[PDB]
Amino acid sequence: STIEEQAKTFLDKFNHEAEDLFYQSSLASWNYNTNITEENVQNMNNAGDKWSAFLKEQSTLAQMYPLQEIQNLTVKLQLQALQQNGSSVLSEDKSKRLNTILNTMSTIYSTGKVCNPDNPQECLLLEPGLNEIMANSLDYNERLWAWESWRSEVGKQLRPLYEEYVVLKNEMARANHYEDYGDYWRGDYEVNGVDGYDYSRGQLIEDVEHTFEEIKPLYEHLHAYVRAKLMNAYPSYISPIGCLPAHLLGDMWGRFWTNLYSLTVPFGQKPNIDVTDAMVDQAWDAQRIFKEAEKFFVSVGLPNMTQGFWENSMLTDPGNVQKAVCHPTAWDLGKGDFRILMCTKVTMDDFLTAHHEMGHIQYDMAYAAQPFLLRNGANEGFHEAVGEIMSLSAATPKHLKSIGLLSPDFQEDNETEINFLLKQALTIVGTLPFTYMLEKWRWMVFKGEIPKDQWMKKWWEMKREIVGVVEPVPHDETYCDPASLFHVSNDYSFIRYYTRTLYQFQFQEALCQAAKHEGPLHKCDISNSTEAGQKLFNMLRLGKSEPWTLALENVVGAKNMNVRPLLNYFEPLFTWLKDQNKNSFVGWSTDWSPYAD
Amino acid sequence: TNLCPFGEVFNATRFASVYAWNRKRISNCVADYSVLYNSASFSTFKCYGVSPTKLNDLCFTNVYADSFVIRGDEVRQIAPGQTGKIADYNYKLPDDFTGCVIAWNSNNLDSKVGGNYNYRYRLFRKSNLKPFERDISTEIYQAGSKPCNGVEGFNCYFPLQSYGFQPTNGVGYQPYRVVVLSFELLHAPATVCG
Repeated sequence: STIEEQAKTFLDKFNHEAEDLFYQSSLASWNYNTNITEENVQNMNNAGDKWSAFLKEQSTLAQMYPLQEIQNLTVKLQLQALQQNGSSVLSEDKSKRLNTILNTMSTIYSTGKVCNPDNPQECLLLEPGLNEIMANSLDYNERLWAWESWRSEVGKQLRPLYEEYVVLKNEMARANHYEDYGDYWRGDYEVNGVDGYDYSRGQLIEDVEHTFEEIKPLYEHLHAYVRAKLMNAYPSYISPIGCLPAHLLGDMWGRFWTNLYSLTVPFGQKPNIDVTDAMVDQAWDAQRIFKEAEKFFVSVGLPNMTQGFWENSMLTDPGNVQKAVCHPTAWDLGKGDFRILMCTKVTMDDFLTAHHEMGHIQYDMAYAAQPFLLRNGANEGFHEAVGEIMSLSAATPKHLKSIGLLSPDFQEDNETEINFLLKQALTIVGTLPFTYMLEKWRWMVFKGEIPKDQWMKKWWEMKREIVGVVEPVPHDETYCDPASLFHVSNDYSFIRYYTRTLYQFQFQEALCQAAKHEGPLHKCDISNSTEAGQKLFNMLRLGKSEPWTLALENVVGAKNMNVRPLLNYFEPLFTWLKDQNKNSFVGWSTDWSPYAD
Repeated sequence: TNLCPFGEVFNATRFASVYAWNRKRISNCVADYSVLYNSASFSTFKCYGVSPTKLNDLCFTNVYADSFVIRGDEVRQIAPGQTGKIADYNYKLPDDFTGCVIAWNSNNLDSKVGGNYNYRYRLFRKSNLKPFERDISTEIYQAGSKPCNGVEGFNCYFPLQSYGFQPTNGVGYQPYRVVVLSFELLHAPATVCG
């Protein structure tokens, strides 16, 4: 006859009914991802709308219970996830306008074409079309045209829509006892109610700006070396003191630097590590890929896979009689059902992908005992970290020689570790400032700190100072460059790509030190050792019942976030880079511009 | 002598629900448990108080066949000394049970595509049941002191919830058809033994 008993009864009724609708909402989506057809295209919306209506009514009914009378942490955690109204607090016309804007922003981005109106051959799709001309081309004007013309059409019709979006979401967020939309987006990392592990929204910026200062050193030398190496391909467009042009980073915007490896190889005469020639010649197919990837997880002590993981899963492209969207997503149907759906091909990039997507099902298999509202990971940047450390331990020449992929006597020398370390560094270090500056820009523009006239000046003002990237042509206030990104047009968060990289090296160092390795960190492995698997599994069983600070301390021993393991991991390459960068000009200048004549 | 009808209790085409579990009085028949161990289909065969070897040399006065359907991760609750949503609201085994619990997977016989919602169970009850007690009612549970005169509204809910049996659900949710053979010795003649 108390609030904490009525809440338990309400939660029991909610929990013992939603399991029968979420499973049917997932099954229709699985069938659609298998079949692109106009017949089943509306089952997605029907099942989603029924579930949202159930959730909307439950959220409306849950508002009658205050949070100041409940003492149980588990009950408070379950009830806090149900009282979040979302956009239901707005008026009807405003909600309809917000929905229209949201459904139009995606349509414009999806159906936006780029072509040259003067030459008929200068037309192509996006993937593998316009994304291919920006990947493997060594021309200047060919890239400049495709870089300028994409943001002159798609990035120019979204500016009024984004201006209305900002003012609509500010009013949406100010009605939920919040300050802005940025404060709404930082509510995931807020932990309260536990003494000694309290985290505030105002400390995330302080932590991130402190972690970036320790990192900047190494990125500065890496940028100097890359800029010195790029002088050979474009000798008349880059300054040896200034910054790097934006449209020469490897892709459309510059998030990843992976495609630049073919031009800046340190040792070009050594045979690179490769398994692509090792799985085609060995008659290795997608079935045996997973049959072999299972044993790596069994060796450390993890349970075995379920029976339905083989019969209901799709591994190969299902011909031309049906279309399947095979973007990388792991499928958890719930109610004891686990499947996969990937576009398998005989390449190295797909073997590590299979290991990564099997780590996901291994993680989801752990917390099945938690309730429906707590069957989730600790936070957003926490699920993607435990599935990435398994790929790092399988590409080393201690395991690739164990499964017969690599040569039995593939020599490990100082000329192969450098090649591996450069490839590892080009994909990890090059994106951290890119994520950081974009998130800082969003948080600064949502708070009203930047008025209308500097809506596009303070973009390049921070691009030219933090990441050291200049623009080829000037842009006035009419353009909207940031909205051209997929995650910005579809209003997705971005700091989960910054936290996971920091967490994944702490986890790896803790596990490998528990695994009793002696030597450099880039050669070790966790296989054939149960004391690392049983150390990780206790953390894997927690779910959302415990704060992320406690989950981090249960494994690493430090409730904060550190960069020291990452610096120790990349120290071997940094030592050689310091030696090789004696004659270069370490650092960049903010006064240089390619159009400043 | 005749063959005791074990095919209608274990091989029935349609079973009952746990809240309204059926009860078949099987007595004055020749029960053969020797073919049960060799059936190679029982996913769970646990006997409390009695042994599988001693089941063919002892005769019980009454062999009551209580039959119902439960989940896979839930069969362990049907045992002396367990708690849950079923061991106190639907059917409680006494702590001094002297019978056996049988179960096997029947996903291919108790599941259809799109859903089979023909089995239900109790969810809300104001008290806890005594062992060996059945109560069938759809009365609305008053979770507070509003009160509620029958309308399923604020803090007043329907007690009966259904079972979502489908071909693709997990092993822990697959229908395990359970017949709880409740052997007991009374002051009446016993002639039920192999």
